[PDB]
Amino acid sequence: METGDQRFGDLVFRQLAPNVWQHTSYLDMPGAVASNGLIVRDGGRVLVVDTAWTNDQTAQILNWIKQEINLPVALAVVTHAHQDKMGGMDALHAAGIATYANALSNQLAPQEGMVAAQHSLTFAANGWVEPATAPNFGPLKVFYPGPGHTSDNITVGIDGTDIAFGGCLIKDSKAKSLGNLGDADTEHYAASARAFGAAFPKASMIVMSHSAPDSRAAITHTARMADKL
Ligand SMILES: [Cl-]
Ligand SMILES: [Cl-]
Ligand SMILES: [Cl-]
Ligand SMILES: [Cl-]
Ligand SMILES: [Zn+2]
Ligand SMILES: [Zn+2]
Repeated sequence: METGDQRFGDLVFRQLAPNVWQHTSYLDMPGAVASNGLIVRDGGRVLVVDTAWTNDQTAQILNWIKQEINLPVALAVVTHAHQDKMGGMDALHAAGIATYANALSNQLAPQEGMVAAQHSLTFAANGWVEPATAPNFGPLKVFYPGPGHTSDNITVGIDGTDIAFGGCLIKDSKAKSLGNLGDADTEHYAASARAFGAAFPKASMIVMSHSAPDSRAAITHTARMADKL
């Protein structure tokens, strides 16, 4: 934790920009494993990227938003069908928040014992989201970079900031490994990491699932590790 970080229950929140916060929840393994997502203010509403590991943690995220921002959550986008990104879907739905995910994530979620988002995003051949499937997304720019950490992983740039969110695709610049590769596409991983970089070429702060925000060297280090697969 750095000066400025707010502890809220077992969750941590860090302001990254005037309208952007990182939310961090932890899965105790019998050490603790962090998972990061984003909260974005867009005028009189809030937008959320990824849930926490569990429903209770995700409800705590909503409680923090209520206390610190006091604006309604318009929608949440979840970036692939693993527990750290969709483990709290039920809490979003109980709150009446519209949820969005890659159509493939929604198709895979039941096979991971999880609940699909209520709306499906689809993507063009170059990876950009089809606009009709992402209505009223404000500053969220959703990009599917290709298979990598999983076949369904998506990424999100925040328009009007220098922030882009790589999810579990991107590792930090001093990472020793690519994290969990159990569902990974080792053939296409490097190209997908680089496609993420090319989609958001002016983002200087890269946010990822399991490390603190890093420079663009997170993207290049990840791609270089993936070259070795
Ligand atoms: Cl700031
Ligand atoms: Cl296209
Ligand atoms: Cl990972
Ligand atoms: Cl950009
Ligand atoms: Zn994952
Ligand atoms: Zn992950």
